[PDB]
Amino acid sequence: VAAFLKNVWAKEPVLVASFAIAGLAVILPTLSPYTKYSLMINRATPYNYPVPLRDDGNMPDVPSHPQDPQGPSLEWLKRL
Amino acid sequence: VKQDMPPVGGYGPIDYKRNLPRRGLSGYSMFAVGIGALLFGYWSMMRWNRERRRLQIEDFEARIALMPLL
Ligand SMILES: CCCCCCCCCCCCCCCCCC(=O)OC[C@H](COP(=O)([O-])OCC[N+](C)(C)C)OC(=O)CCCCCCCCCCCCCCCCC
Repeated sequence: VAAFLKNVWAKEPVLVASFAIAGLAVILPTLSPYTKYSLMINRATPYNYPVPLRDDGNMPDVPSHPQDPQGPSLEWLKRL
Repeated sequence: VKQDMPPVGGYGPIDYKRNLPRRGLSGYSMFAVGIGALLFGYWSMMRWNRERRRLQIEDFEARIALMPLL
């Protein structure tokens, strides 16, 4: 496959470069470690209003104040 | 007598062949320079885009805090 690659690199290097960039752009995001970081970065953007919920008295996760430790934090993007 | 004559020693050598210099770096050098510039730009854009996302999140949470009075 080396002779064929040398031949196409000698004839038209633009096609070889374009196909190399296309293959890199295809196979690298499937091997990327920061794609899930992009997922939570997009998911953590506060576009609309975070409306509260009614209380039946049984909820261990949601807080009553924004500064309470209960609830999700955003420390991972602050450090990164 | 006096007449138009070349001198006693004659005229000097005159260059008449092609002389191209042949100059610049090797192609590996410009390829490495371009790749390094690409990597540096990618890193700087990465850092500044992350900072911009943080600032946008801060502005959005300020907007969310300001909403109920409006
Ligand atoms: C905007 C900022 C300033 C820009 C520079 C301004 C000053 C310099 C201006 C120079 C003169 C420009 C006008 C005259 C020329 C007009 C014609 C022209 O441009 O023809 C285009 C010429 C035409 O080529 P050609 O004329 O040789 O065509 C012959 C074609 N074959 C060989 C098939 C017979 O080149 C191209 O079309 C190539 C496009 C640009 C390539 C850029 C490559 C960037 C790096 C890619 C990756 C490389 C690494 C390897 C892969 C790695 C993968 C991970």
